[PDB]
Formats: sequence, C-alpha cells, structure tokens
Amino acid sequence: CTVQVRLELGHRAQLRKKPTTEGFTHDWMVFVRGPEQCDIQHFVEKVVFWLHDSFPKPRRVCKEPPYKVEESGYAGFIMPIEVHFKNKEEPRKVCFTYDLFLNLEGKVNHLRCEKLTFNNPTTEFRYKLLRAGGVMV
Repeated sequence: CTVQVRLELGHRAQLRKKPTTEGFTHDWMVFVRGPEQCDIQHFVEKVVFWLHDSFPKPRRVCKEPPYKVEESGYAGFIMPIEVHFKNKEEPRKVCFTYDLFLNLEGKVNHLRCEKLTFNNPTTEFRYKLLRAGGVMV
C-alpha cells in the first residue's frame, strides 16, 4: 500500500507603489496549498515558515488554512518550510528549503509542485490522504 499526494509551494511578490517607513520595497506572500480542489488540511496539522532573523517572530506557524505568510521587505532569502502531518507514526513531517526571490523591476508569480509518498499509511491516516486528493499505487 502506497499513497502519493501533491503539495504546491509558491509565492507572489510585487514592487510597492511607494515603500514603507523602513524602506521596504516589496510586498510578498508565500503559501502551501493543495492542487485545484484538494484541501490538504485533511492530513496537514500545521505549516512552519522559518523567516529570516530581521523579522519579528521568525518562526511563523499556521495551524489551519490558508497556510501562508504575508510580509514586506527589501530582499529575497532562503527559507525552510516544514509541513507537519496529522499522523501518529513516522514520518510526521517533511521539510523543503524554499527560495523566496524578488523581482526588483516588477512582479513575481512562482509555483512549485512537490509529490509526497507515504509507504503503508494506517487506516485513519490513509483517508486523510485520500480525502485530500491522494492516490494509491
């Protein structure tokens, strides 16, 4: 028994008409979502976004959708992202290192698809997966 499920990581970034008081030139938003008509909440406990030091409260947690962070700033950066599962056995989470890159001349619309694979899920975990659009192989 093996179920595969699809995650979408992505971000949008726009240059601001006029900057902020601190000289923040960009507004951006980073997210974890399922593909069209898949609610990943059925198996995702929470998403952890590890923001850069310069941010107040760098460890940003979303326990329910939308799994997202919206901030402003002047520069892009590398960002660890952790997706925790509603799962009482290993693996209980997965990590990606996300590059939030900015366009200094305009907008950025970026999407990135990751396919998780669960070998021999339990009876209760296996729907959480199938409820969320999972597929058996």
